[PDB]
Amino acid sequence: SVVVISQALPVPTRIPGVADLVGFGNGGVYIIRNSLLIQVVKVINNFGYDAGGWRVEKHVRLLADTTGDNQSDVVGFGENGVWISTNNGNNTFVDPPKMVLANFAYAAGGWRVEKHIRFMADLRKTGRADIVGFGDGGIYISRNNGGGQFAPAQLALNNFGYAQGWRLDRHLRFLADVTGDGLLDVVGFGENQVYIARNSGNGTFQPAQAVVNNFCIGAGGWTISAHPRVVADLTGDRKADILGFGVAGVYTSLNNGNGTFGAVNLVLKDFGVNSGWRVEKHVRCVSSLTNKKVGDIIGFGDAGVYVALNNGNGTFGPVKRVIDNFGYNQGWRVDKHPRFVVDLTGDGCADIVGFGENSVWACMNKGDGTFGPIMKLIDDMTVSKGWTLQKTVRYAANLYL
Ligand SMILES: [Ca+2]
Ligand SMILES: [Ca+2]
Ligand SMILES: [Cl-]
Repeated sequence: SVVVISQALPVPTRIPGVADLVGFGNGGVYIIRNSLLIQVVKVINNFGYDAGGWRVEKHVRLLADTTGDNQSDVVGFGENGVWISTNNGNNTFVDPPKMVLANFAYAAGGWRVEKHIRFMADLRKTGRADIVGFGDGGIYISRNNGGGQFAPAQLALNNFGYAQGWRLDRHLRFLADVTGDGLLDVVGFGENQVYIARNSGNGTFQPAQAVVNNFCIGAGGWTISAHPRVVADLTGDRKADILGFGVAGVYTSLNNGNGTFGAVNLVLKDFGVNSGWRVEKHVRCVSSLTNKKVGDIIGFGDAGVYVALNNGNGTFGPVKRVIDNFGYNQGWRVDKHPRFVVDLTGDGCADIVGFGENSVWACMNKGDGTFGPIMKLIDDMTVSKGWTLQKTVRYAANLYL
């Protein structure tokens, strides 16, 4: 499906695609290129816990194409500014990184991981990722003007900021195209309403408008600790819908096609609190698993991975356990073992990857939402090889096409 940026998954992956694995480890940045040779390559002696002083609680580390050549660069929101290591095209990156803007940082603009959100996104159809932050006064953007030149930060909209009452412990903020013009709009699950703000394509967003009185902490009792929510295309028209894992199960509100939204319906009595799903034990994702290229539901539960396939119209088929692994009963832990649903094979049907206690493992989609056997990738980038979730960042990312 289509480009959505969320707090949980700030580095989108392509469908179809052959995603790479990237690790910000103790010693710097390491990649596992998706290829016939599976190996770890150290590419930058920076952006690491010891190699550079990078901290999850102070800094943000992402991958984004900042030049327009469809190669992803490493972008870090560091201590005193934004630092970028560009992709050299050959599984190497520039080192040291370049400081492109003294803003959006812990000691340049007072940015705080616990109050603010920092993304990279092509907001103006230039082919290059601009810097986008949900800061104190609103949403701020720094335009990527090319050749590493980022312009001084401009206020894009005086909303969705900490000053307006937006809180990471209560609310959710996304970027997603809800209108179909290819521009990423803001979607914010506020106190009482889901709000959208249309991207005008010029570095600003239009005034926020409420679309749904549900999916929020004050409207339906949706909490961060218990009820995950996503935005995703559930019908194939490339416009994002709203999906939440609530108490009884999965609730949706479908986009009418113009950024207006339908009623909230319970579409599947599974994957919710009443079926025993718990944010601290389980992982719940929406990704395309089939040739319909719509959002299907994937849950890493107790006994393994469970999937319900979208019929193509936002209704769902039966829940099936597709692999007896990657689950809580197999020792997988949200606090220790990152798990992703991403295309690793290029067929457009997302696959599973997880960074286990000892090894990285994958399980490949057969093409129809059913899965093959578990496969070992490599014995690195794991707990026992010195990667603790709290001192490292790991992503699936398309470094190259
Ligand atoms: Ca749009
Ligand atoms: Ca695949
Ligand atoms: Cl710095």
